Amino acid sequence: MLDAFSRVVVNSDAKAAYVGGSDLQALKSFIADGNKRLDAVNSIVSNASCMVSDAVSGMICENPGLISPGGNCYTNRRMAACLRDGEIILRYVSYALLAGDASVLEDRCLNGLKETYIALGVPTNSSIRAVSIMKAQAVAFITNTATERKMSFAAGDCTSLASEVASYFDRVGAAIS
Amino acid sequence: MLDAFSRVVVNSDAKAAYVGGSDLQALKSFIADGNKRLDAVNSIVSNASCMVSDAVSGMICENPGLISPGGNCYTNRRMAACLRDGEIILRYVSYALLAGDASVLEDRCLNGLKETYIALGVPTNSSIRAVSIMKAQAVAFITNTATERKMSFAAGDCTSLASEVASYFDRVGAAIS
Amino acid sequence: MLDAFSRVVVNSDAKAAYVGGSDLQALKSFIADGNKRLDAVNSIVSNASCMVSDAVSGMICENPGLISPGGNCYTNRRMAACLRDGEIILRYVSYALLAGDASVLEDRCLNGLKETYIALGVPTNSSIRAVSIMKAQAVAFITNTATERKMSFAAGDCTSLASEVASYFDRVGAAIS
Amino acid sequence: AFSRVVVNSDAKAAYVGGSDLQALKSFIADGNKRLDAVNSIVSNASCMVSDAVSGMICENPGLISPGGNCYTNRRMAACLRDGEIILRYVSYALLAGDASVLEDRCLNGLKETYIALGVPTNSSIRAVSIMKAQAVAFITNTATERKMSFAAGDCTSLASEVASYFDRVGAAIS
Amino acid sequence: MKSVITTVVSAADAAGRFPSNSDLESIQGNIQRSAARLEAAEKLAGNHEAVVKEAGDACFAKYAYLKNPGEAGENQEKINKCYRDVDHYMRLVNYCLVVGGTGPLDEWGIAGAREVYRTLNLPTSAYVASIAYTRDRLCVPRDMSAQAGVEFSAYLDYLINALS
Amino acid sequence: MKSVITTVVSAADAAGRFPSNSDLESIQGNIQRSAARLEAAEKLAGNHEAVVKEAGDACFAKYAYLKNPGEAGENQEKINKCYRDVDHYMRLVNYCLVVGGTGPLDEWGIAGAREVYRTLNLPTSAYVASIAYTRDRLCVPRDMSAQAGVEFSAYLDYLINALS
Amino acid sequence: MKSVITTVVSAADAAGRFPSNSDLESIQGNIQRSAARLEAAEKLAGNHEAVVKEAGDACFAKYAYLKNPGEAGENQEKINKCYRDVDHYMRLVNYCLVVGGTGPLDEWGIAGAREVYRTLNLPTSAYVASIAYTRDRLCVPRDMSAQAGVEFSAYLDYLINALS
Amino acid sequence: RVAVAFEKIDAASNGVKANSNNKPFWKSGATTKNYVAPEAPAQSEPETLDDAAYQRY
Amino acid sequence: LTGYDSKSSPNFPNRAATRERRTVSFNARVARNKSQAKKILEKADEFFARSVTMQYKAFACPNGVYDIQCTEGTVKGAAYEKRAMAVSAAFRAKQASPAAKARALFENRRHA
Ligand SMILES: C=CC1=C(C)[C@@H](Cc2[nH]c(/C=C3N=C(/C=C4\NC(=O)[C@H](C)[C@H]4CC)C(C)=C\3CCC(=O)O)c(CCC(=O)O)c2C)NC1=O
Ligand SMILES: C=CC1=C(C)[C@@H](Cc2[nH]c(/C=C3N=C(/C=C4\NC(=O)[C@H](C)[C@H]4CC)C(C)=C\3CCC(=O)O)c(CCC(=O)O)c2C)NC1=O
Ligand SMILES: C=CC1=C(C)[C@@H](Cc2[nH]c(/C=C3N=C(/C=C4\NC(=O)[C@H](C)[C@H]4CC)C(C)=C\3CCC(=O)O)c(CCC(=O)O)c2C)NC1=O
Ligand SMILES: C=CC1=C(C)[C@@H](Cc2[nH]c(/C=C3N=C(/C=C4\NC(=O)[C@H](C)[C@H]4CC)C(C)=C\3CCC(=O)O)c(CCC(=O)O)c2C)NC1=O
Ligand SMILES: C=CC1=C(C)[C@@H](Cc2[nH]c(/C=C3N=C(/C=C4\NC(=O)[C@H](C)[C@H]4CC)C(C)=C\3CCC(=O)O)c(CCC(=O)O)c2C)NC1=O
Ligand SMILES: C=CC1=C(C)[C@@H](Cc2[nH]c(/C=C3N=C(/C=C4\NC(=O)[C@H](C)[C@H]4CC)C(C)=C\3CCC(=O)O)c(CCC(=O)O)c2C)NC1=O
Ligand SMILES: C=CC1=C(C)[C@@H](Cc2[nH]c(/C=C3N=C(/C=C4\NC(=O)[C@H](C)[C@H]4CC)C(C)=C\3CCC(=O)O)c(CCC(=O)O)c2C)NC1=O
Ligand SMILES: C=CC1=C(C)[C@@H](Cc2[nH]c(/C=C3N=C(/C=C4\NC(=O)[C@H](C)[C@H]4CC)C(C)=C\3CCC(=O)O)c(CCC(=O)O)c2C)NC1=O
Ligand SMILES: C=CC1=C(C)[C@@H](Cc2[nH]c(/C=C3N=C(/C=C4\NC(=O)[C@H](C)[C@H]4CC)C(C)=C\3CCC(=O)O)c(CCC(=O)O)c2C)NC1=O
Ligand SMILES: C=CC1=C(C)[C@@H](Cc2[nH]c(/C=C3N=C(/C=C4\NC(=O)[C@H](C)[C@H]4CC)C(C)=C\3CCC(=O)O)c(CCC(=O)O)c2C)NC1=O
Ligand SMILES: C=CC1=C(C)[C@@H](Cc2[nH]c(/C=C3N=C(/C=C4\NC(=O)[C@H](C)[C@H]4CC)C(C)=C\3CCC(=O)O)c(CCC(=O)O)c2C)NC1=O
Ligand SMILES: C=CC1=C(C)[C@@H](Cc2[nH]c(/C=C3N=C(/C=C4\NC(=O)[C@H](C)[C@H]4CC)C(C)=C\3CCC(=O)O)c(CCC(=O)O)c2C)NC1=O
Ligand SMILES: C=CC1=C(C)[C@@H](Cc2[nH]c(/C=C3N=C(/C=C4\NC(=O)[C@H](C)[C@H]4CC)C(C)=C\3CCC(=O)O)c(CCC(=O)O)c2C)NC1=O
Ligand SMILES: C=CC1=C(C)[C@@H](Cc2[nH]c(/C=C3N=C(/C=C4\NC(=O)[C@H](C)[C@H]4CC)C(C)=C\3CCC(=O)O)c(CCC(=O)O)c2C)NC1=O
Repeated sequence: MLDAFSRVVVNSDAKAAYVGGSDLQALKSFIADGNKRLDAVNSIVSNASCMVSDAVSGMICENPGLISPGGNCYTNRRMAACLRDGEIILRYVSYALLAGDASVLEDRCLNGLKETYIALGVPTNSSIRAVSIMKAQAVAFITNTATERKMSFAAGDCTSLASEVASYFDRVGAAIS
Repeated sequence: MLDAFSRVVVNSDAKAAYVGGSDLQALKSFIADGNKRLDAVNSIVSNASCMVSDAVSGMICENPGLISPGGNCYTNRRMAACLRDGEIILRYVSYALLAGDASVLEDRCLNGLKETYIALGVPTNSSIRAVSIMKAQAVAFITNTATERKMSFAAGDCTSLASEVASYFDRVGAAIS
Repeated sequence: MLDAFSRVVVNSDAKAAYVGGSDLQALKSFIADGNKRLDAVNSIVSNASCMVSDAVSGMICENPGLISPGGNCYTNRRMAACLRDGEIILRYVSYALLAGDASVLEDRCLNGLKETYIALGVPTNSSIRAVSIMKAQAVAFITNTATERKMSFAAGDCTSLASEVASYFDRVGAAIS
Repeated sequence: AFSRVVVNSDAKAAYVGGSDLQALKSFIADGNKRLDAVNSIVSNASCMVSDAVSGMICENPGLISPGGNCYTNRRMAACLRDGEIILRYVSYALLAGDASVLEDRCLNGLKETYIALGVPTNSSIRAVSIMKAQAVAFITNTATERKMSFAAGDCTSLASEVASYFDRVGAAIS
Repeated sequence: MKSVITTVVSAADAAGRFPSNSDLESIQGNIQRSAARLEAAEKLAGNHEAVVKEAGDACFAKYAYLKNPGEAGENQEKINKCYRDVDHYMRLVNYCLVVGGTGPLDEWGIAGAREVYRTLNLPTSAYVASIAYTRDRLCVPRDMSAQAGVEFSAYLDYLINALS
Repeated sequence: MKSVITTVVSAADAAGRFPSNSDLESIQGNIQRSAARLEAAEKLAGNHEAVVKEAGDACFAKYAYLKNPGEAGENQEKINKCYRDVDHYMRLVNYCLVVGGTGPLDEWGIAGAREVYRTLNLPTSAYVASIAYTRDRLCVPRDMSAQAGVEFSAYLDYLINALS
Repeated sequence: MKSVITTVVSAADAAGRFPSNSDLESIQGNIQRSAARLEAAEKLAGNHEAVVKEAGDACFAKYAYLKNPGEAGENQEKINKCYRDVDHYMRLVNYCLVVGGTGPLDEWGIAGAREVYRTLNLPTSAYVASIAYTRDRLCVPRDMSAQAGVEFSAYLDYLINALS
Repeated sequence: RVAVAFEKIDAASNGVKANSNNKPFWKSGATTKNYVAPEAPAQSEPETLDDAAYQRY
Repeated sequence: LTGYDSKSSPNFPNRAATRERRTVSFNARVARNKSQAKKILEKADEFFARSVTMQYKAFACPNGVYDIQCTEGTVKGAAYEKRAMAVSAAFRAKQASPAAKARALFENRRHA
């Protein structure tokens, strides 16, 4: 759809004005910490399958009435589709982080999700618990803060990205709540 | 709306013909077994306070994820709304058994109930089970076959009525599905 | 209906956890900047009637076809409604700045506002123009940059509220799109 | 023979007000320095126990492997709980100026409990020694990534005092 | 919810008007109490499993009939559901201190409690025996601050008045 | 549900036709086979707890390495899940005998079981070693007929050649 | 195959336009890793002959029951095959880190991998013990710079997130 | 103000707190039926079978 | 039992008279509380129509590279006319005959 570099253009087309020093230096601050950004998306894709394997197991261990019949993770086909539902919503967050703007997940992933989860009988609050762990799993990896696994980077701060994906995982959560 | 007497009236009005003396024999046994049907509506409505109570508490002990937080029976406002959601359903079944027809619940209770639960996000797999529990408690009360309570009746067998209320508690579970 | 204090207990109810000291320090920082918020809400509601007079009359002067015969502000009837279609928005925005959470206008102002305008034929370039104008004014009043209206506050920083109210107006523009 | 706060199960708070602090601040020599050395630790108590037990993993990665002790994420959190409690009594021991409550309530029997549960003692000696080497730099304000705002002077007396408390922890589990 | 922010924004919304000067004096009084109320929420958040253990069995020490066949504490697993039933009410008192108002009690814990506890045959007098014990087993300087124990006790009387 | 009744009506529905008498021959084969198939399921409903315990003891006898840490049997709560994981199979084997087809098995238990077992590091080599012990020590004249010992044992190795 | 060049040359043809100036910007980014990634390829190509042993011996320490009779490593010649097996996966990381993408792996290594392991009963969780041992072995001061440590360690984490 | 306080203090690591052994009794208990794992017998590790040659027999 | 009685909710559909009322008041009373689930299951199946058309393009783009099957253009701007012809006819097929409406429905519920 459109990244952040083309988000500043489409806000400016209504202004019908050229792009100059009024709106360029935030994009200059994008590039000047651009090496930090794709240094952070490396340590999500590198350990993404262990995240959701812990996120859905952490979802069921809190509410064990999801595997009982009547819960929506009873069947193996109810539990196989739980991973791929819980993998696409992580995959769409990784597009918003790389492109910088959250325009990709709000329409190709979230437009029509609230209406389908209450059509299929999917429990809403169980998914919102699962995506909140993936919010916590991300910010423990952008900043090397997770206990059992860390990796070596260049010495610096990355709290702008760790507050960005926390703004990316609740717009998923507010689309379902 | 339409009882068992006015059921054969509207069927005879498709022919626009007089209701003869050859088709009221199905009605005269329904009169002659009418004292059994008054004897059986009194069996249900005299212990309806525990039929609805035992059904919802039995729905919870099989699917415990309805009281884990975010659940559909989580707060006291959700639970007390369920215990009247579950006894208005019994209020129309006890109407339908007395009239000897299904015209009072398929037009005043279930016409429009399927779209209501998917609006509020209610799960149907739980709401089926609370109905089918109340079905098995009614046929244990129509016949004198309950475990904890027995009542005083005359000698005979009412398996025609016990098969009738089973035919009323499953048109519930198929309409909401 | 949901301020900044109650979003924390809404978030902590899905965990079924007591609000620990880890989350109260972000909520103590809301109280510590509490006088800057009341020094910022007053900077908008005290000259609010001039803001919506400036935004509507500023929108029509960069697009003179909006009052031309066949435009959306042709008669006095369409002009009196345009002046209150805009000031209903700015009234509900300041509720979300006074509370700290957008859960007032996304539940009482913006839901169904998209479907309302497309039936009337209200143009979408002009609805987000007047709220891109009122976004430029609201960041010009909370920070003292208004050229002919210098209200006096203490010395300090208000760039944090310069991002909070500026996120609401392009969240309305994402809703009337 | 532990300390003057002997009170067990009554309230548990015991703050000190302002004028009674003036009866205390005119009663400790370098009591202004001792309060800043406590506040340079207890403002940074979360980062101290996080960097210590990760640096223990960063020198000994065999505790994340299955069979290791800091597998099964409760037990990593129990090591994070035990890293806090070793820090909070030594941050009390800098405040009180003694290790009497530390040797009676925290360090007493700590050798026999850790060999009862199968806790590796040599790794935990490395964990306190990282927490020893941090708090020296926090008190003398030679902490690299974050510098506090203190008044001018020296605090090398208290930095030698807090290393004596951390060596008592390393002696008690050796 | 019912708090100080939701109350002045509702009466603003129920009268079609901007936030006035009286709508900001009220939230000024939220600043003068948050530093005397959030430390009551701090103490309850770290000491709940010890205050719910002793307040839960203060009702079983008072009403000992509940451990009979046919009663509400028949087996062991229905005793454990009662400790879960009481550890919800201390959790919502903690949420009313954080929000400031009594919204989380009378919308998640009070609303519908009469219909539930009449249906399932649960005596509310044993609920208010477990909540009046906590309100009385409390020293003002020992357990809390001087005014944090006024906030915490002002919500423990909202439960007892609502269940009676 | 993939039963013989469904397979002959689905081809009847796809051709736009009526129920022809060619399908009626297959319904006649049910009532001959149904008596020698239901008592395989009736004896399974009265023996399920004693057979599911005796199955999992050969799962840990053939592969005793799962008690190591990092495996799927290091603590008691998931060894309890191992008996629940294998009871759910031997309930769906009971469910498919009553239907007569393989309907409940390949839809509920099987479809989607591959991509979650390698996901959670569960081998299927220990899953098939649980039922192959069950399928072997069962004497065909001693427990049930010579026909149910053929038909029911034809359902247990259906799992093994779908999992391997 | 997947690379920086062949991916972006596809959308020029698959949308039917010319080579743009944005795809010309993409090969420029391949120059910034051309002298930054290829040092790891010549590193391991002269280094595998000793790390095929210590990472081949790495999994059997975790799984000593493969050498047990009966299973997939029951004889010595199977283990002669097993060391040749693991010398095809990082034989492709010499092919992957020389091209710039996962091309030699997503079309030759994972395509059909889970289907030849279920039928031939090879436990996929031992390859997680085979080459991720080299991830826990890698020294950025001694062996090679931290640019291989961010790119050679990345391509391995592609594979464990594929064989699981 | 000095303001010491003695209270029970723990930490967490991404899904679980530290004091989950001694939970309160209402928080856990009676969730599922319990199995028992049997005794897994530990045998020795073997050799090989070279010959790529007896394996078809 | 809950209260002194259990009456039905006024939020339940089909609760008013609709006997001798005006046309404006007839249509307001038959669609009383049914408008929500009609629009819930309208964005439901449109998301299903958007979801399986994505899951089959993954075969069309195997492991992140486009094949010769996509090829929407051959000359300069050869997709702009293909853009119009695919979306203008999609409106042309939405103004079809009322016999072909359910003929599309019941045959899609045959072959699938
Ligand atoms: C474009 C973006 C996109 C998505 C967001 C998902 C959305 C989505 N989910 C499911 C479908 C589903 N999704 C789940 C998942 C879950 N249910 C739960 O109770 C848990 C909260 C969660 C697992 C953690 C389940 C159980 C089904 C049902 C599958 C079925 O019908 O058998 C379906 C199709 C219906 C089906 O599978 O039969 C779709 C399209 N798929 C997409 O293509
Ligand atoms: C986990 C928790 C749990 C429970 C609380 C019970 C609840 C319960 N009881 C019955 C079943 C019944 N429930 C009643 C109801 C009553 N009996 C009386 O004598 C009274 C008048 C009235 C309640 C006081 C009757 C008459 C039956 C049928 C007889 C019986 O099977 O016990 C059923 C139906 C079983 C089914 O689904 O088919 C359930 C779920 N079972 C559970 O698994
Ligand atoms: C206004 C209150 C009012 C009632 C409560 C009923 C009471 C009632 N029941 C029966 C009479 C009867 N009721 C039953 C019914 C049953 N017997 C059983 O053992 C079954 C459990 C149950 C089946 C549902 C039977 C079998 C008779 C005997 C007469 C008959 O079969 O018609 C009779 C007629 C004979 C008599 O007077 O004794 C009456 C008046 N009718 C009323 O007008
Ligand atoms: C041709 C018609 C025409 C106008 C009428 C003005 C209207 C106008 N003013 C501003 C921009 C602004 N408008 C105001 C509003 C006000 N300033 C005050 O001191 C008063 C209180 C209040 C008017 C009553 C403020 C405070 C700003 C930003 C800073 C400033 O210019 O003072 C903008 C935003 C520019 C943009 O699109 O980004 C517009 C359209 N401009 C025009 O082009
Ligand atoms: C009931 C009505 C009501 C109000 C209107 C406010 C009025 C108000 N504002 C501030 C106080 C303040 N207000 C601001 C705000 C600003 N200063 C700037 O330079 C920025 C342009 C602007 C940002 C919006 C700042 C920075 C302080 C001082 C806070 C501080 O310095 O930490 C204070 C505390 C200090 C003082 O004035 O004594 C008060 C009472 N509070 C109320 O209770
Ligand atoms: C979260 C809120 C919270 C509370 C309200 C208290 C409640 C409380 N107090 C005590 C503990 C105690 N409570 C008192 C009580 C008193 N002392 C006096 O001098 C008076 C007579 C009386 C105050 C009115 C005493 C003396 C103890 C110590 C042990 C005991 O005697 O019970 C205990 C046992 C654990 C402990 O010793 O700390 C608990 C749970 N604690 C909390 O964590
Ligand atoms: C650090 C150790 C420590 C102490 C030395 C005492 C504090 C103390 N204060 C006073 C002395 C006093 N105490 C008060 C009492 C009060 N003043 C007020 O404004 C309040 C109304 C009221 C309660 C606080 C007054 C009025 C004086 C005399 C003036 C003064 O010296 O402050 C005295 C007697 C004379 C003196 O020696 O100064 C003592 C012993 N408490 C301690 O914890
Ligand atoms: C992966 C491998 C890995 C490690 C081996 C350790 C690295 C490490 N850093 C410090 C050392 C330190 N650690 C801190 C702690 C902090 N600094 C701050 O600014 C924060 C407030 C706080 C948490 C980050 C301080 C202040 C020092 C002393 C300064 C220094 O020597 O760098 C020490 C103790 C000194 C020593 O004896 O060597 C170690 C072992 N951390 C790792 O991640
Ligand atoms: C205030 C009282 C207090 C102490 C005196 C110490 C001592 C202590 N340690 C543990 C318990 C523990 N302590 C550790 C800690 C570690 N193991 C390691 O591998 C690391 C080296 C190290 C962390 C850095 C672990 C992992 C357990 C749990 C052991 C188990 O559950 O088997 C327990 C809980 C057991 C119980 O209550 O019976 C106690 C009291 N900790 C305290 O809270
Ligand atoms: C979020 C707010 C919230 C609450 C306040 C509680 C309220 C509540 N409690 C119970 C349920 C219960 N509550 C109790 C509690 C008691 N019985 C006694 O012996 C004493 C009087 C008392 C505790 C000392 C018991 C025993 C049950 C189970 C009763 C049953 O279902 O048979 C139920 C029915 C569902 C369930 O079983 O969990 C509900 C809604 N639950 C909530 O979710
Ligand atoms: C509808 C049918 C149905 C099934 C077939 C199972 C399938 C299944 N098993 C497990 C989950 C599991 N299954 C096992 C079972 C085993 N691991 C072993 O060591 C042995 C090979 C085997 C027992 C003999 C274990 C140990 C887990 C826990 C793994 C985990 O949760 O991480 C899970 C994850 C959710 C949960 O733990 O409940 C699911 C969906 N569950 C079902 O609902
Ligand atoms: C019932 C069972 C049960 C679990 C499985 C865990 C599940 C779990 N893990 C985390 C929390 C986390 N989970 C992970 C995930 C992982 N850690 C890694 O380093 C790996 C890459 C990956 C496992 C393969 C991370 C990185 C965190 C954050 C750090 C941490 O809390 O340890 C959280 C977040 C806490 C919250 O809800 O806010 C939860 C619920 N807890 C449980 O109670
Ligand atoms: C070096 C590689 C290599 C092998 C791995 C073996 C594979 C193999 N096994 C048999 C041989 C056979 N294989 C089977 C079939 C089976 N018996 C069962 O119970 C099982 C389910 C199934 C094997 C898994 C039978 C019945 C025979 C013939 C009897 C026998 O010779 O033992 C044969 C037939 C001999 C021939 O080719 O003429 C072969 C080729 N041979 C090789 O050259
Ligand atoms: C004439 C027939 C008739 C009914 C059947 C009910 C149907 C019904 N139920 C609810 C509303 C509800 N109904 C339930 C009931 C249940 N949810 C569950 O989890 C269980 C499966 C089940 C009972 C055991 C719940 C929990 C609500 C939610 C109330 C709320 O949203 O606060 C509402 C909306 C609220 C209202 O309008 O009052 C309506 C119309 N009302 C009627 O007038």
